[PDB]
Amino acid sequence: SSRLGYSASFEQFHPSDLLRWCQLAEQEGFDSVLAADHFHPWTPEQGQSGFVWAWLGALGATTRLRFGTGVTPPIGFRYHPAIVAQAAATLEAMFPGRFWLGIGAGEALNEHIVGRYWPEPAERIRMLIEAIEVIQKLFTGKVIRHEGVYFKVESAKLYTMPDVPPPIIVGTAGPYMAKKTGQLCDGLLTPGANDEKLRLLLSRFEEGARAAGKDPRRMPRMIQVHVSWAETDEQAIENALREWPNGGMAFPKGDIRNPEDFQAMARLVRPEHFQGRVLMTSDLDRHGEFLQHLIDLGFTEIYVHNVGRNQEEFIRAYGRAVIPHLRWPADAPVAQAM
Amino acid sequence: SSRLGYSASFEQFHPSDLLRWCQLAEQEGFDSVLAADHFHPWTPEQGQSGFVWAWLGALGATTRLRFGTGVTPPIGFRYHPAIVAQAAATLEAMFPGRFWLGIGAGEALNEHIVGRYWPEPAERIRMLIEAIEVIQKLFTGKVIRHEGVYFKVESAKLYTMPDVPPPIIVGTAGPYMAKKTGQLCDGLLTPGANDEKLRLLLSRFEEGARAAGKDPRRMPRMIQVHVSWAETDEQAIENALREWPNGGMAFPKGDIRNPEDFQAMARLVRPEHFQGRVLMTSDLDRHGEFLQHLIDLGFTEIYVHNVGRNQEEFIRAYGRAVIPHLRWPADAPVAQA
Amino acid sequence: SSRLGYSASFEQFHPSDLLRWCQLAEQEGFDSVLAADHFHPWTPEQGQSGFVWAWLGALGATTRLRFGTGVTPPIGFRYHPAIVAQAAATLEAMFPGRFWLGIGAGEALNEHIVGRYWPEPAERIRMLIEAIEVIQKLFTGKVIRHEGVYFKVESAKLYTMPDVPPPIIVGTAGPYMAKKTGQLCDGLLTPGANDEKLRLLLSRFEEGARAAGKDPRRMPRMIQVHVSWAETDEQAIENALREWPNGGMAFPKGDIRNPEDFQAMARLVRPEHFQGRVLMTSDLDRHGEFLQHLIDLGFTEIYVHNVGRNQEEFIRAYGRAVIPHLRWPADAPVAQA
Amino acid sequence: SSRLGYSASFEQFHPSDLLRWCQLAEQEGFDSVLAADHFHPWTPEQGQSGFVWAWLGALGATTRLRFGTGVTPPIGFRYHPAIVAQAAATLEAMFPGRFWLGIGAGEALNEHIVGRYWPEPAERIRMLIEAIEVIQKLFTGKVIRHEGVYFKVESAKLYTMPDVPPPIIVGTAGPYMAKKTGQLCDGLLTPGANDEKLRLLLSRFEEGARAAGKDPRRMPRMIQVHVSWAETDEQAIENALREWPNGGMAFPKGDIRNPEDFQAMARLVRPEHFQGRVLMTSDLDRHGEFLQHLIDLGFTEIYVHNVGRNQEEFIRAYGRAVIPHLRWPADAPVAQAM
Amino acid sequence: SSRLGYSASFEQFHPSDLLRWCQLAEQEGFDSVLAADHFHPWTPEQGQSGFVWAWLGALGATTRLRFGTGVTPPIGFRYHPAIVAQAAATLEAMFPGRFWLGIGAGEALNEHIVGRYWPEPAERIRMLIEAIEVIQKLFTGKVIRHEGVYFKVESAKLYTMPDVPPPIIVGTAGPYMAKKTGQLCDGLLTPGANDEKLRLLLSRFEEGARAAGKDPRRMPRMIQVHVSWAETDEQAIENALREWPNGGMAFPKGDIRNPEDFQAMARLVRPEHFQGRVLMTSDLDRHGEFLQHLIDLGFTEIYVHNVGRNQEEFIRAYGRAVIPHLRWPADAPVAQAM
Amino acid sequence: RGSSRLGYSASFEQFHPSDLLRWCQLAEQEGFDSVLAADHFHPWTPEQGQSGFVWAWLGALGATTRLRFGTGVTPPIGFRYHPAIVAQAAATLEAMFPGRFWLGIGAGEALNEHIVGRYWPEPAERIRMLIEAIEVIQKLFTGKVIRHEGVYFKVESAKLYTMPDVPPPIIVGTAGPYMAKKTGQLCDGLLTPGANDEKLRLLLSRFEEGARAAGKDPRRMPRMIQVHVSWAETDEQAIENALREWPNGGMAFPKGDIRNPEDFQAMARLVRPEHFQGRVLMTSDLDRHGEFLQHLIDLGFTEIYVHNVGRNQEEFIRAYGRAVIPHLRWPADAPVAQAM
Ligand SMILES: O=P(O)(O)OC[C@H]1O[C@@H](O)[C@H](O)[C@@H](O)[C@@H]1O
Repeated sequence: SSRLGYSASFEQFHPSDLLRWCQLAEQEGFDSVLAADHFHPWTPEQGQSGFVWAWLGALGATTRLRFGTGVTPPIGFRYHPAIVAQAAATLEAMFPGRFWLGIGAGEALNEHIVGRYWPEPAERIRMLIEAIEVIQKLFTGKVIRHEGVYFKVESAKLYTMPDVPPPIIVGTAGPYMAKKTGQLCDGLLTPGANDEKLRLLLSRFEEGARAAGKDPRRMPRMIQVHVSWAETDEQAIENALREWPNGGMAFPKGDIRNPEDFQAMARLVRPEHFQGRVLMTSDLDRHGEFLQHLIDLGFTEIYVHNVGRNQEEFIRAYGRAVIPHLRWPADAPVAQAM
Repeated sequence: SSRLGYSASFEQFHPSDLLRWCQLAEQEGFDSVLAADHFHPWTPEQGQSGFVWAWLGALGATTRLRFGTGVTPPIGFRYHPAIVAQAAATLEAMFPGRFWLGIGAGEALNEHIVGRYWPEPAERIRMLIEAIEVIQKLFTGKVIRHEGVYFKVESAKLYTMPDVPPPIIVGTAGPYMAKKTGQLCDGLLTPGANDEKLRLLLSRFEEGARAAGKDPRRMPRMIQVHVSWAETDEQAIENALREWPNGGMAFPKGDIRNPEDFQAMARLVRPEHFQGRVLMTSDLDRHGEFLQHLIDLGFTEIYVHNVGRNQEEFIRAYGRAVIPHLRWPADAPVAQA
Repeated sequence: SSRLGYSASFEQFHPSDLLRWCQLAEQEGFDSVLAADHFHPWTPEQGQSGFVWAWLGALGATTRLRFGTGVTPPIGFRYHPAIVAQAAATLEAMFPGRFWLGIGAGEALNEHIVGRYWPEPAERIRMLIEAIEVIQKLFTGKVIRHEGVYFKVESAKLYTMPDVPPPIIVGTAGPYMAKKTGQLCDGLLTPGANDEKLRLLLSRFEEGARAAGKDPRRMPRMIQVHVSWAETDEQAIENALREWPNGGMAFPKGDIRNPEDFQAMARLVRPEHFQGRVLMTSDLDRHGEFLQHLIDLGFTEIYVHNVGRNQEEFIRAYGRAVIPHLRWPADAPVAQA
Repeated sequence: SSRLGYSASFEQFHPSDLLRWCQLAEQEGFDSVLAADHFHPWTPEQGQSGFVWAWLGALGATTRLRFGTGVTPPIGFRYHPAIVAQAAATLEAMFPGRFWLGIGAGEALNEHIVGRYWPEPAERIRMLIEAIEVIQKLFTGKVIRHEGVYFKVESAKLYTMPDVPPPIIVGTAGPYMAKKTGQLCDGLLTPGANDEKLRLLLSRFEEGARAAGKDPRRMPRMIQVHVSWAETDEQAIENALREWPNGGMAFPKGDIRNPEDFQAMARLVRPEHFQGRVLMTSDLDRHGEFLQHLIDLGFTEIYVHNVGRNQEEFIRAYGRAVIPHLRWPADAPVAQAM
Repeated sequence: SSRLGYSASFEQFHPSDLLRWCQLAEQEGFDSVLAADHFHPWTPEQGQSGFVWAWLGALGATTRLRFGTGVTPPIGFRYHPAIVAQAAATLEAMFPGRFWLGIGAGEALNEHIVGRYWPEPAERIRMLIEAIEVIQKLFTGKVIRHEGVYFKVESAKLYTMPDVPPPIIVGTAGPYMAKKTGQLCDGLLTPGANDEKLRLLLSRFEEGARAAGKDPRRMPRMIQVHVSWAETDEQAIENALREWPNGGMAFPKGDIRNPEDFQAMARLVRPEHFQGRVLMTSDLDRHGEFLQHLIDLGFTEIYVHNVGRNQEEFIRAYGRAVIPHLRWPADAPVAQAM
Repeated sequence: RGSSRLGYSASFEQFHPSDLLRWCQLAEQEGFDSVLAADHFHPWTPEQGQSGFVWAWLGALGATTRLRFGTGVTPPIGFRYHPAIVAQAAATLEAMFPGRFWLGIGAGEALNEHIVGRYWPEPAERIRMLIEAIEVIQKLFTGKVIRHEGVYFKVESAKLYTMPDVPPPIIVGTAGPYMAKKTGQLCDGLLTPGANDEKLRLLLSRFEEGARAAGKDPRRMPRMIQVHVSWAETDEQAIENALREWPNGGMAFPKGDIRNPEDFQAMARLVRPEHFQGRVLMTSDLDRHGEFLQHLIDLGFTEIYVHNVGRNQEEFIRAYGRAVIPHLRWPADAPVAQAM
């Protein structure tokens, strides 16, 4: 009954290291992995961005963990929705019961490389909704055709399909899209934020599901949190500043194109700016209470990203002192196929 | 030192089965895998098309085999060249010395799903050449920008990079592109064909490499062949007809959009149409001689696709009776960093 | 009252020869001509493709035959619908009561030359339906404007107009478009196919007409058939293989771009593949029964394409032994204003 | 040896009437026909615009006259250059030695119907030059490919071909294009204008041919003139005003879209505006002198458009009183295939 | 209470001269200015085309006159509608109660320079209607987004705004657009035309306003007239021919691209062609009666363009002999913010 | 030693155009000789709260003062403004106010250009657009009928009939070394923002090199700098004014991709006084203002445009007029942005 999610930070860590650490996380009581889908890190100092789809095959073949993208933008910049659909179907077919397809509206940091018009957030939401339609049609396993405002799909069929499709999870912090997620998709993924914002997103998601005749109590509500654990408070604070200054950027970041841009913006970030966004302490009891609070709000899964380079030590510390003491409701839905 | 390539047919086989069979192939003396990059099978009866990039991670993590795409079209339909570059760099970074990036001009069967203008072959070659430029720029590990006829890349850098890039291998049967492959890339992959055509492609590749100041003797020349082994000749023939009628289609196939189109065309295919394209026999000595002949022509790697559903039996038969008796030149270059 | 249509194969025959043969066909009891609108032949061995619109003027001025395009794609590749409308209006104005405008969704073989995105069949049907709208608006003889998904027409008027427009005939083998043809157009043209498929197309056409308040009994139902007559059965078979291998290609052909593509595919075609698609016999009684059967199914016009180069001999043989013995219903509607 | 060209005005006359009149013109000593390629007449009162390509087949099959388009715009509005090439090849294949392909930059009056950007004249000239390239490639009878600024041609071949291609004649009044015509094409077609302008165009054409190593003395120099003959001078003048007011519009007309536009502009036209553009007289001796002058300038063919509805009477009058008295140089090149 | 509008002809006059003449016009009893928004003059002989938006700032800062564009095409060739909105808001904010935004469907003469597809009039009307929507949204002073057939506006707000927006006046001679003007906008501007045409436009405008629940009696109905005053009738006639031949072109002019085109067309214009379009006389009593007649038809403002170069003399003559004797209804609505 | 002078920077982001007009008139009385006017559609932040249409305002400035003035800067690269229209506007202003207008142009910011809903290129690509726009403007400035077809712009037969005898100078506003060089090569003068000595020297050097390689004499070409200051009655008020009014001054990072005032507003919450060093001088001490400006002259800038960030514009103008402008020492020969 004990469990917790590990957040695999492709922005920071070589994929070989992430693979080994996920294997260790499994040994230490973590039950699932959230894997970023980036082309670029936020900053050069972070220094990585593996191709997540290849890595997920390695994870799948060497562990029994559940895993998902957190998140892929299937809106036709880096990735056409038909390709995301095929990738998701292949992973679930190879590792049945284990994959969840996390999708979102994307950031310029990754999508700008293809040199196309970058729509405002509200327009990208419309793109995401159409992409969901494409993915769901392909997941039926029939020959489908699609023509909408944003995507054209000629006769296409997924021949390699699991018995049951992986759930589609939307990663968003927008009330509007949270409602739509409940209506159109299988579950919600959101970032750490204050109680008021989390409650609003949960409520919107529930309302959307209910208006579509669905039972939201059986739908995953997932949160991705950023923490900094280290041997001292001082090191935890320093790790957050050095490794994750984007965590202290409480402003919309979806239009910023270059790691060098975030790098220059990072020079403004101070410890104060991380409050409510990154917990920075050596006290593992406080980590436990922070996570428990989120369960109590109604989150059914938590994916934890430790911002420090001390991943192995973090994993062992959480395995020993945090995960065993988390109290999950017994019936709580988890992101996996019916 | 004994070795052979296994061709993993995503058109036909569930990725889980391919994974298990590659693991077995490794045990049985195969040293490398060629993996098709399809969205659709040629026919419904073939019945599969896994996303190769995810599968390759599984292969990498559970074997020590070399492996490559055979081939990916990085020309902006299913895949933007920058993404292919990133995928290749990630695989090589995770499995250093093991990945080779096979690329080609693509087929409508897979690319048509995105609903865009499909250029004639010669134009797609020009697209492929520009894509090679994009991939090579990204492989430098610097922040690069690119603006050409076909692709626009804004400031982009591969942060996750091996110390040394994987080789770029072009899959082609065109004399022109074979020459360009020698000039611009690291090695050649071509399908089975008669001696005259293979010699021409090898010669063009060599000429291209030499004119660019490279030594072609150190560059891989790879061939992908289709065979049908079974317990009897009769079963081998039947397997080819049922599973791989596209093997008997000696005509350009790059414009045909649907599995149902090939399926209807398959009704015309007869055993005669496979001669020189698919060896169909139970006689493993004849398999051995066929493969040895290709080595003798100057191919440094062979990837074998058995068309039958009897993959496990084929792998064990080749491991016992074929692979140990193949004679490779000792210095032969292999597709690796 | 005795009659039959002659199919003028622009893919195979020099326009001067077609002109002379149509003149002969008229003398021999044929009453109408169906003229292909191609840019390319299916194969180099066929070896021709005259511009049909110019030829039709010559036909019109030297015979009293009815004639139509079988068929023109007015969907904006080779031809903008406004130009097809003008051409049709001019022909009917010059030869009143004689022209019928046959249109269809087109094939890549002809349309690919302009280098544009080639939509799937269902999308091309939507283009065809919009083109019909454009043609019909122009046929009103008023100044019209049009803005739809596929076509934009600025203020345009046909000043040169017959008193009554030529009928619009759709050439299709699709149930959906057959229904739409009944709804939106004046008549149906379909290729030879088995009885079940022909009955379905007729039924769909009738349903479409009835739902639009039209009487389908007064609307032409036309079929184009391919035959091979020669002095012996053996020559008839050889003629079909050599001249019309596309007749033995029972698969969708609308995406294939080049004569050389069909030429390579032709190497697979055998006599068996022509059954139900091309009647191959020297026995003129069997030709008669085959055609009579189609009349009995409810076709009101038949256009016969003899695949052999023996056009003159075919015309004389049909004139002597086939046409006089065909029994047409007395009331049967014919494609004319 | 006696001859003259008849100009078939599709803007004014039903194609059936034009066919009969061309047959008569042949009987009366005319040897060739120039056929306008319009979609619209200049004015509603003109009232026609047959599809020339169909009509030319009828002309070809019922006469022995030479004939040409005067002119077709093969620049991708109404007509793609590959289709013009095929049409020209078919006509010449059916009627060898008789067809000449007249081409030009086109007018909005006809091209605007397809609803596309209408370039300035100089840009349309660049389009015409590229179209010439396409037509010439196709006329080789090989499989050709083309990719330029304006046209894309995928693997294309003319299987139906004459032994020798029809000549390409450019219709232009521009000095620059006249030079290019000499360089790239087989002959020049120009409208009636004052002596100075005609001499300049001839000179430019000659220079272009010479710089390309060609002999301009063997290349056709063709002029299309508008006349008004009738039983009295007064009727001839009235006929010009009523039927051909565009003849009195000495200004660029290539951008004007609608017959109704020209119709409204026609209300301003007066007899004076036709001087040098339309000869208006009943005196057939003066018709003779006018035409002879153009021969003397160096034109090797003249195509005469009588603006009046009295086509039959005009044809018979010219046949009796004008054509027999015209003196052509014995060697003069005529627009027809080598 | 006495008043009249002065029409500032940017096609003809250097902006510095227009500025001085407007200052004089104010002294002489004119109360408002209509300023053309051109890039090109109709003819080279006219010889000018200042950027009106810059000039209007000079006018605003050195007079107390009302003023408006007559008219700007906000349909995305020279000008994006968002920019017109901003310009209008700035002028009204700087000169409250004084600016009116006159808009129209534009002419190729000015818009063709940007090298884009030029739609037929009816299509340009649809563009104008969408532009009106954009301008009105921006005039609310909120952050707005817009996506229609012709224009895309991302999050945009006018921070510099008057308390009350300037009125939107449509310049048109089309019955359809006149009705739409009443429905969607604040007032009508039309050119001089015969009584029947003016009555139809007024009636259409009124009907449109009434069907939208508005009171047309409180909405401006403005007319722009062209006159030629000079010391003699003969000079007045000559001035019209030389300076304003476009005034004698009673035909659609919206597709003609170049000053040189109009210049060549001008050679056809004769005095007769100006009847109802340009009053040509030295008799100032007849000027008075002509203007009074238009008031009597129901026009609430008249903008007078003297076609001659004798602007100063015209202004003084009108100030002395015409303006004091015009009788305006006391109630009459004038183009200015509520 | 030249006559006394200084440029006033008119901040359309912050101030109602009517206020700017009155303040420029006062600035003229107080010894300022030229105006730099921002060409924005949006302010950086809602708190700044304005964005008048500069082109209309410039007519009012021209007609009510004798000051020189320029756009600082207009992006003539076809988002808000087609280059042909900028050319016409510039020609009209110079024709109306000969000897007084300078056309300042640049690569633009998303903040203003994004409203038209188009692809926003990276800086280097926008530079290529700017270079083509310069070509278009210069062709139009010849006064002939011109045609243009390039990668970014198509101009059909177009002519400026309303033209000064001599065209206004084209000044490029840039902080990029590459474009600074191009400015020297292709244009008449350079405008750059306040920055450290190293960056300013690089831009000046690039500009000079570009001019020299094109056969021009850079000693006769304007080198202009726009600086942001905060003067107030106390240091404390000067600091507060900078934080409240001009937090973008403390954003030492590329800002050209950020679309919304609300985006900058949220980013502003991170800005602290430290972040303004070298970017905004914050002091009540007018002697220190004097030394700061003099230093820039000494580096080789021939014109300085001063933006006081505070709402105390009138007081700033009077203080500078009394205590700063009279004591600035300009080289006697120094070239100023104006037509030949
Ligand atoms: O809350 P923010 O700053 O928008 O971050 C959203 C998420 O963005 C994703 O790209 C990252 O992988 C996550 O680590 C991060 O939490």
